[PDB]
Amino acid sequence: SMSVKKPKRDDSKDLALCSMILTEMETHEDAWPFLLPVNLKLVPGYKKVIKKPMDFSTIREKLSSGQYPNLETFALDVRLVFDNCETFNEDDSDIGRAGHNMRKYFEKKWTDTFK
Repeated sequence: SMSVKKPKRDDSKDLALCSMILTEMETHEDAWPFLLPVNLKLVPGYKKVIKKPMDFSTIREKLSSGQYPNLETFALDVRLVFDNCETFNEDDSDIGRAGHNMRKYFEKKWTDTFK
């Protein structure tokens, strides 16, 4: 509350560490469905159904340009990529499986880096 603060958690490396995680997600072999924005002209249904499209390239640009206020807003956009993927893709599809694998991969790096 006013003039009463918990001890300061060191956040000065969060930017570099989120960039490293994002690099690792970018270079994973199952990243291919997620590297670029879904082409809303060419993929029927996507525009209407997925209210907030997100992809690794968009996260990378947001990261590079100071559009994440803190590490949690970064994790929200990563998770949004996977939540969108589950909304639109059957679990038993290559892209559906890619999404589950990438989410697992991300969540472990997140825990090992920050928890």
